[PDB]
Amino acid sequence: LWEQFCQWVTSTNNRIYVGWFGTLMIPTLLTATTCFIIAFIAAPPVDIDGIREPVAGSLLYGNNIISGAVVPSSNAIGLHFYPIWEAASLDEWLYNGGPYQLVVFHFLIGIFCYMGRQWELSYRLGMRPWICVAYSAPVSAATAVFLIYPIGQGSFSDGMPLGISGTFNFMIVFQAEHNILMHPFHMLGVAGVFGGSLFSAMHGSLVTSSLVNSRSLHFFLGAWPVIGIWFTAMGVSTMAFNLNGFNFNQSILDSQGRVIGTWADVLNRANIGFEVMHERNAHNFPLDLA
Amino acid sequence: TKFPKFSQDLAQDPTTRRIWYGIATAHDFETHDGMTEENLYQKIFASHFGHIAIIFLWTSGTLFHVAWQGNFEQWIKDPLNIRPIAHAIWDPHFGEGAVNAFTQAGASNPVNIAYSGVYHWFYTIGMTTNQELYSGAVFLLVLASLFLFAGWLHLQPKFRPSLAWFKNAESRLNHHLAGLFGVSSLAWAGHLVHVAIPEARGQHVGWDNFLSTPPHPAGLMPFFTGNWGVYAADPDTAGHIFGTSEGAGTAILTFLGGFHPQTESLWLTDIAHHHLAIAVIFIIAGHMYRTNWGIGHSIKEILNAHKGPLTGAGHTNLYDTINNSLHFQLGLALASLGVITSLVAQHMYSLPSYAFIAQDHTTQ
Amino acid sequence: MALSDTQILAALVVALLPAFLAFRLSTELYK
Amino acid sequence: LTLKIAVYIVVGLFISLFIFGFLSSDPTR
Amino acid sequence: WSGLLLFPCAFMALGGWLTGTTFVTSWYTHGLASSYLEGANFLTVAVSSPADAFGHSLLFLWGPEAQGNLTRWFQIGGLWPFVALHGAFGLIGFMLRQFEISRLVGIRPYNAIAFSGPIAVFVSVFLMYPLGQSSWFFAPSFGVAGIFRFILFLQGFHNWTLNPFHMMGVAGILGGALLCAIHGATVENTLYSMVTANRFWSQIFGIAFSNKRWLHFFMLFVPVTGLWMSSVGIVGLALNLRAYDFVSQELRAAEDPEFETFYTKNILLNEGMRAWMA
Amino acid sequence: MDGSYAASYLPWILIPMVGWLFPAVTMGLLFIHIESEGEG
Amino acid sequence: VRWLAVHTLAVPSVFFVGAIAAMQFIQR
Amino acid sequence: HVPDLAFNPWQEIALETDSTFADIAFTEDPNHGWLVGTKETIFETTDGGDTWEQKLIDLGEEKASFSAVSFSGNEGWITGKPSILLHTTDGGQTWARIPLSEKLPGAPYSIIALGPQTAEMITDLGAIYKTTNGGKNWKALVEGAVGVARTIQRSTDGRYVAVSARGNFYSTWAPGQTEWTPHNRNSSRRLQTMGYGKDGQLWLLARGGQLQFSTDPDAEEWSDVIAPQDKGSWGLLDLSFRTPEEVWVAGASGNLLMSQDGGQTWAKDTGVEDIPANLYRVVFLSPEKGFVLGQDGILLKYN
Amino acid sequence: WVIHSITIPMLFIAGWLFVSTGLAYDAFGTPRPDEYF
Ligand code: CLA
Ligand code: CLA
Ligand code: CLA
Ligand code: CLA
Ligand SMILES: C=Cc1c(C)c2cc3nc(c4c5[nH]c(cc6nc(cc1[nH]2)C(C)=C6CC)c(C)c5C(=O)[C@@H]4C(=O)OC)[C@@H](CCC(=O)OC/C=C(\C)CCC[C@H](C)CCC[C@H](C)CCCC(C)C)[C@@H]3C
Ligand SMILES: CC1=C(/C=C/C(C)=C\C=C\C(C)=C/C=C/C=C(C)/C=C/C=C(C)/C=C/C2=C(C)C(=O)CCC2(C)C)C(C)(C)CCC1
Ligand SMILES: [Fe+2]
Repeated sequence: LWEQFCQWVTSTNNRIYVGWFGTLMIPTLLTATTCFIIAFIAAPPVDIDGIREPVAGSLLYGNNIISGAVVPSSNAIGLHFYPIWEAASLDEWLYNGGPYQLVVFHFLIGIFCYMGRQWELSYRLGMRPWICVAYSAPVSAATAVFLIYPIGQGSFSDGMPLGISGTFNFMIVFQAEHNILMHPFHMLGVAGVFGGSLFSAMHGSLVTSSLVNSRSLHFFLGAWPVIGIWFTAMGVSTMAFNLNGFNFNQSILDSQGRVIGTWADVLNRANIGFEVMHERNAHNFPLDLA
Repeated sequence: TKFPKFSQDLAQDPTTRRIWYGIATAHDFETHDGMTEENLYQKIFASHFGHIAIIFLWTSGTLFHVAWQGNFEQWIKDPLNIRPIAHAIWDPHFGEGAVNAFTQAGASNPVNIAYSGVYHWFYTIGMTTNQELYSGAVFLLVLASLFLFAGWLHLQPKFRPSLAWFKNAESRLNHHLAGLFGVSSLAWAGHLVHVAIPEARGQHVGWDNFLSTPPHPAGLMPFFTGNWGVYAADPDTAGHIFGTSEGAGTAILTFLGGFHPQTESLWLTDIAHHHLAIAVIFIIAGHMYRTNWGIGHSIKEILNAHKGPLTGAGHTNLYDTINNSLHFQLGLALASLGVITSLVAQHMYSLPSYAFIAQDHTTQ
Repeated sequence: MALSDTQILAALVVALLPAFLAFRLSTELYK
Repeated sequence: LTLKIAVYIVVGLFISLFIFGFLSSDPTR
Repeated sequence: WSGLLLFPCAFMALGGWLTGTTFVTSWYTHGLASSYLEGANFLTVAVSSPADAFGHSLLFLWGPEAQGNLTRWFQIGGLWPFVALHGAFGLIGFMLRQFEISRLVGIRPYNAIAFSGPIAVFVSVFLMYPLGQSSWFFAPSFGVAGIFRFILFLQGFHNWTLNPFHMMGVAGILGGALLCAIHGATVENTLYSMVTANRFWSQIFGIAFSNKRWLHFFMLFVPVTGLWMSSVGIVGLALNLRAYDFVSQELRAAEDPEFETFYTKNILLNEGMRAWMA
Repeated sequence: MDGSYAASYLPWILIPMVGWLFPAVTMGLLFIHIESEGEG
Repeated sequence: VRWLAVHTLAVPSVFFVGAIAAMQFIQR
Repeated sequence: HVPDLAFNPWQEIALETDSTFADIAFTEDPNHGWLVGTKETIFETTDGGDTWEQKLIDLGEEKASFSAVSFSGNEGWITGKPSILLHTTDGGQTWARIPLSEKLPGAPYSIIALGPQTAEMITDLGAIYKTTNGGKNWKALVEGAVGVARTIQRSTDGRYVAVSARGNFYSTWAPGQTEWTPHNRNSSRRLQTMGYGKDGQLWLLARGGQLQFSTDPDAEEWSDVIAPQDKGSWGLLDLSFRTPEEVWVAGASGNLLMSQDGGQTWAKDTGVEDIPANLYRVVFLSPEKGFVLGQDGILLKYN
Repeated sequence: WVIHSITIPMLFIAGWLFVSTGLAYDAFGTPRPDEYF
C-alpha cells in the first residue's frame, strides 16, 4: 500500500499538490489554525505584564474583532519552553499564555514547510525556483518579528500579539523603546515597499493601456521589495539585540555649551512620552486632601 | 605638546625625538599611560577588525583594477600566449620612448604586466567575465564596510566584551576550528562542486541559474543512501580540454591524483574531495573542548596531567602562562604561520593547482 | 565585455561608504 | 504524562514519513 | 503646453529645499537648529513650519509679510509655504504632462490615474490638513525627522492607526508590494508560458489568475486604492473624526482592574502622549 | 597620456589629488596636530 | 537649450559645495 | 538541570478561592493577621497563618482589587485599586471605609503604617501623600508624577523606587526632594522588577530571570549578571531575604529557588515545584515567619 | 576646457571665504553661536 501512497503524494495530477513537505505542512498549519481560533474565541485572561493586571483578548471575554487578539505568553515564562505536558495543569498552561507559543511554533514550522513544498513543486514541474527566493523575505520578516525579537529581549511576551490592536500597541512600544524610524533598515524597508507599490502601479497602468530589457526590468522591479523586506528583517533582528536606531539628540551646542536641540530631540521627546504615559515632576500636585 | 597623548614622558620632550618615538611606541598598547587589561583587549579587538577590513579592501582593489584596465576576457582565450595585465600606467613624467616600450600585451596605452598569478586563480575558481570580477570587487567593498562597522560597534560601551570573554580558550577553539576552518572549507568544496567544476567542464553556472542546475545527475540520493561511489564514476578523461565539454566527465569527487594532462595542474574534483574531507575532519575536531554542556575536554586538566619523571613538573600551570600572556600567543601564532607559509611555497611550486600556471614561469 | 563609465562611478560611490566607516572607526580608536 | 508521549510519537512518525518519502521518490533526486 | 512649465517651478521647489536645509534656521519659529549651518546632519535638517502667529497666512514675500525683506522672509519661516506651493504646482504640472503624453500616444491614460494616488496624498497631507488645522505651525515639516514627528503627533492626537482608512492604505501598500514581488518572480520563472504558471499556482494555492490582464489590473488598482483611502482618511481627519471607537470597552476597563484590552492600552498610550505637552 | 579603458578621465584628476592634494592636506594636518600645544 | 538646462543647477551646486566643505571647520 | 533542594521548608495550603493573593500583614505573633488580594477577597488568620477564614464584603461597585495591607500596633489599613481604603484601629474587627478625595493622582498601590495614626500613601502615577489624621487629612511629600509604573518598592528608610511602564528605565525618590530622579536601566535586557535588599542595596530582575545586585550607595555600577536557573529561562517574579545572607526567589510554575550564599549558587525546591500556581511574592516578616503568595488561592508557609 | 577652467575652481574658495567669516550668518539671518540665548 505504501507505493501507491507515495505515488499519490508525489502526483501532479491531484487536485491540490501535497508533496512530502506537505506531510509536515498540513499538520502544523491545521494545528496553528485550530489553536488560534480557540484562543481568539475563548482564551482566559493572561497576565502578560507579570503584575496583578490580567489582559484578556478573546471574544468571549468582551472584545471585538478589532480589539480581540491572542495575548503573548506571561512575562514569568521568559524564553523557557512551555508545552502543555510541562505544565502542572491545563489551567496553568491557559493562564500563562501557552496557546500563543503553540500557535507561533506550529505556524512557523508550517510556513517553513510551505517554503519546502513550494520548492519541491517548482523542482518537480521543472520551473525555475525563484518564487521561494521572493517568499523568503516575508518569512524572514515573520521569523524576526515572532522569534528573533523575543529571543533577543529575553521574553516571549515581547512578540507581536496575534491581533489588530495588539499589532499597533507592539509597533508603538517598539518605536518608544527602540527608535526604529531612525534606524536605516526600517528606512530601507519603507523605501522597498514604496518602490514596489510604485512599480506595480506603473506596470499595471502600462499593461492596461497596451491591452487593446523587459525581462531584466521585471526581475529588478520584483527584487526591489524582496531586498527591502530582507533589509527590514535584518534591522528588526539587530534591534532585538538592543542595536537601536540613530540617537542624534544632545548634539548641537551653542557658544557657551547650551544645548540648542533639533528635530531629533523632538522625536526623542515623543519616544519618552510614549515610554511614560503621564507628566513629569514639578507640576504642582495637590498639597493636602480631605 | 599634545602628541603623543599616550605617553607623558615623550610629550614633554622638547626635541624632535618626541616625533620619532611617538610613532615607534604608538601601537604598543601595553605601555600606554593608564592602560588596563580590559581596555587593552578591546582596543586590540578593534585593531584586528581594522586589519581585516584593510585586507578585504586590498583584495577588492586588485579585483577592480584587473576588471577595469586588464585583459581578462582576452587572456582566457589564450592563457599560454597572452600576458596578464596588472594595472594601467598614468605617468606624466613619461616620454615617447617609454610610452612605446610599455604599450604591451595588446593594450592601447601604457600598462603593466601582472605577475601575482591571479588571472590563473580567477580562471580556475570559475569566474570568466569582467562583470563577475566587478561584482566580486563590490561585494568585497561591502564586506570591508561591514567589518569596519563591526569594529566600531564592539567598541561602544553597550557592546565592549568583558575580560572573561577574551580569556575563554575552549569556546574560541571550538568555534574557530569547527566553524572558522571546517565550515569555510565545506563551503569552498560546495562552491567548487556547484560552480567551479561545471564552469571548467563548459556548463556556465552563476547566481542566476545555480538553483536549477544540479552538479550531479543523481542529486543527494547516493549521498544520503550511503552509495557514495556514484559521485566518483565517469571522471574527466585525459583528452579533456579545460573550459570546454570535450572529454569532460561527470564525476564531482574523484581521487585521480597526479596532474591534468592539459593544464599541468591538479584535478578540480580532487580538490573538491580534499577540501570536503578536511572540512569533515575539522568539524569533528571542533567538538573537543568543554564549553557549556559538561561534555568535552578542558585544556587545563590536559596540560596539568601530562607530567613526567624526567622533565619535573611537565606542562603544569602552562594554561595560565599562555592565557595571561598575549606575547606567548602571538609568538605561537607567528611561528605556526611562518611554517605554514613555507609549506605553502614548497607544496605550491611543485603541486600547482591553477590552470596553465606551471607554464608561466615568472609568476611561479 | 568591457565595463561602462556608470559602473566605475557606482564603484566609487559604493567605496565612499567604507571610507566613512573607517573614519568613524579610526576616530573611535583614537579615544 | 501520556500526552507528552502521544505528541512525541506523533511527531516522530510524521518526520519518519517525511524522511522516507523523499527516499521513495526516484524522479528528480 | 504643460511640458516645460513643471520643470522650472519644481526646480525652485527643489532648490529652496537644499538652501532650506543648510543656511536658514528655525530658532525664531520652532526654537530648533533645523539647518546644517548649526551642524545638523542630513537626517536632522529640515524646512521648519512657519510660526503660528501668522495663522493661515500665505506668507508672500512681496506681500505684507516680511515687507519684501528677504532676511525677514527667511526668519518668518516662509520657506515652508514657498516649498509646499512650488512642489504642489510641480506635481500638477507632472499630472498634466502625463495626461498630454497619453493623449499624444493615444493610449488610455491609466498612468495618470495611477499617479493620481501620490497627488492626492501630497495635497491632503501637506496642504489640506494644515488648512483644517489652526495654522501652518501644525503642518508637517519638510525633512526626515519632521515627518516622523508629524506621524507620531497624528498618532497621539487622532488614533490614526484605528482609522479604517489608514488600515486600507496599509493593506493596499502591502498588497502592491506582494503583487510586485509575485509578478517579478512569475515573469522570471516562466522563462508568455502562462498556462504552466497557472497550473503551478493552482497546485500551490488553490486558485490562480486566468489572464495576465486581471493580474496587472489588480496590481495597478491595489496601491492606488490604498493611497486614495489614506487621502480620504485625511479628509475625515480634517472633518469630524471617524474611527472604530469602542467607548463601551473603555468604560468597562475604567472601573474594572481585571478587564484590560490592547485597545485600552492603546488608549492609555494615546492620552499619555496627549497629556505632557500642554 | 590617454587610455582606452572606460572613464579614462578619472586618473587625470584622481592621481593629482593622491599625488599632490591628499599628501599635502594630511601633511599639514598632521604637522599642526603634532605641534598642537593645547594639551598633553 | 541644454546649456541653461544644465547651468541653472550647475552654478548653485558648485557655489554650495565649497561652503559645505568649509563648514566642517567653522563650527570647530 | 539546576541543583534540586533536598529539604522543603515550605508547607502548601490550597485555599478554595481563585483570587490572586497580593499582600499579608500581622499585628502580633499570637494575634490575628490579614491577607488581601484580588476580587475583593480578604482572609484573616489567628494562629499564625496555619488556617484562614474568609471575610466577605461587597460595595456598590464589585471591582475593588486590594493591593496592599499594612498593620502597625493595633492599627490597620487596606488599600486597593481602583481607589478604595479601609482603615481601623480595632485589629480589623470592623473596618471604616475612607472615601478618597477626587484630587488623588492615580489609583493607590501601597500603604505603610508608620505607627498609630500615621500612614503613607503611594499612588501608581508616582504621587506620594502622608496622612496623620487617620485618613481625614493628607500631605504631599513629593509633588511629582513618574508616569505609569509597573512596580513600586519602598526601602527600609522610606526611599522609593519605581520601574517604568515597560522596564525601559526607573525612577528613584528619597525624602527631602520635591521631584523624582529618572535613571537608565543598568542591564542590557529590559527591566521586570526592582527592589531594596535588607543590606541596604538594590536588586534588579530583568527579563528572562537576569538577577543583578548593586554595591555602594549610588549603585550606578552593578554586579555581574546572575541567572539563578542557569540554562533555565524561567522569568523570576520576586526576591526575598530571610536573612541578610540567605536569599529566596520566586518564579513561574512553582519555581522557587534558594541561595545559601547570597546569589552565587541556587537550589531548586522541587518540593513546591508540583504546585499548580505562579508564585508572586515572598514576604519574610521574620526569619521564621515567611509567606509565599502565588495564584489561585495557593500559599506557602515557612516552618 | 577654456570656458570651464576658471568658472569652477574660483567658486569653491569663494564659498569657503563666504562661510568662513561673518557673511553667511548675516545674509541668511541664522544666528551665530554668540547670538544664541
Ligand atoms: C510610511 C509609513 C510606514 C511604512 C510604509 C512602513 C513599512 C514597514 N514597516 Mg514600519 N513603522 C512606521 C511607519 C512605516 N512603516 C512607524 C511610524 C513606526 C513606529 C510605530 C513603525 C514601526 C515598525 C515596526 C516595529 C515594524 C515595522 C515593520 C515594517 C515593514 C512591514 C513588513 C511586514 O509586515 O513584513 C512582511 C509581512 C509579514 C512578515 C507578514 C507575514 C507573512 C507570512 C509569510 C504569511 C502569513 C499568511 C497568513 C497566515 C494568512 C494566510 C492567508 C490564507 C492563505 C490562509 C514595512 C517595511 C516591521 C518590519 O520591519 O518587519 C520585519 C516591524 O517589525 N514598522
Ligand atoms: C621623477 C620620477 C618619477 C616620478 C615622480 C613618477 C611618478 C609616478 N609613476 Mg613612475 N616611473 C619612473 C619615474 C617616475 N615616476 C621611471 C624612471 C620609470 C621607469 C621607466 C617609471 C615607471 C612607472 C610605471 C611602470 C608606473 C609608474 C607609475 C607612477 C605613478 C604612481 C602614482 C603614485 O605615486 O601614487 C601612489 C603613491 C604611492 C604608492 C606612495 C608610495 C611612496 C610613499 C613614500 C610610501 C608611503 C609611506 C608612508 C606610509 C606615507 C605616509 C602618508 C604620507 C602622506 C605622509 C606616479 C605618477 C604608475 C602609474 O602610472 O600608475 C598609477 C605605474 O604603473 N611609473
Ligand atoms: C563560527 C564562529 C566564529 C567564526 C567564523 C569566527 C571568525 C573569526 N574570528 Mg572569532 N570567535 C568566536 C567565533 C567565531 N569566530 C568565538 C565564539 C569567540 C569567543 C570565544 C571568538 C573570539 C575571537 C577573538 C578574540 C578574535 C576573533 C577573530 C576572528 C577572525 C580572525 C580572522 C581569521 O582567522 O580569518 C582569516 C583566516 C582564515 C579564514 C583561516 C586561516 C587560513 C588557513 C588556516 C590556512 C589557509 C587556507 C587556504 C589555503 C588559504 C586560502 C588560499 C586562497 C586565498 C587562494 C575571524 C573572522 C579575531 C578578530 O579580531 O577578527 C575580527 C580576534 O582577535 N575571534
Ligand atoms: C588598496 C587598493 C588599491 C590600490 C593599491 C589601488 C591602486 C591604484 N588605483 Mg585604485 N581603486 C581601488 C583600490 C586600489 N587601487 C578600489 C577599491 C577602487 C574602486 C573605488 C579603485 C578605483 C580607482 C580609480 C577610479 C582610479 C584608481 C587608480 C589607481 C592608481 C593610482 C593611484 C591611486 O590609487 O589613486 C587614485 C585612486 C583612488 C584614490 C581610488 C581609491 C582607493 C580605494 C577605493 C581605497 C583604498 C584604501 C587603502 C586600503 C588604504 C590603505 C591604507 C594604508 C596606506 C595604511 C593605482 C594603480 C587610478 C588609475 O587607474 O590611474 C592609472 C584611477 O583613476 N583606482
Ligand atoms: C515614497 C513615496 C514616493 C515618492 C518619493 C515618489 C516619487 C516619484 N514617483 C514618480 C512617478 C510616479 N509615481 C507613481 C506611483 C507611485 N508612487 C508612489 C510613491 C512615491 N513616488 C506610490 C506609492 C505609487 C503607487 C500609486 C507613478 C505611476 C509615477 C510616474 O509616472 C512617475 C515616474 O515615472 O517615476 C519616475 C516621480 C515623479 C516625478 C515628478 O513629479 O517630477 C517633478 C518633480 C517634482 C515636482 C518634485 C517634487 C517636489 C516635492 C513635492 C517637494 C520637494 C521634495 C523635497 C526635495 C524632499 C522633501 C521630502 C522629505 C520627506 C525629505 C518621482 C520620482
Ligand atoms: C542554507 C541551506 C539551504 C539552501 C541554500 C542555498 C539555496 C544557497 C546557499 C548559499 C550559501 C550558503 C552561501 C554562499 C556564499 C558565498 C560566499 C560566502 C562568498 C564569499 C566570498 C569571499 C569571502 C571572497 C570572495 C572572492 C571574490 C569575490 C573574488 O572575486 C576573488 C576571490 C575571493 C577573494 C575569494 C537549504 C535550506 C536548502 C539546506 C540547508 C542549508
Ligand atoms: Fe508584466
